[PDB]
Amino acid sequence: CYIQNCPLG
Ligand SMILES: [Cu+2]
Ligand SMILES: [N]
Repeated sequence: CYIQNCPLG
């Protein structure tokens, strides 16, 4: 999300 590049930010 900040380093786990999550989808649909
Ligand atoms: Cu991340
Ligand atoms: N997001």
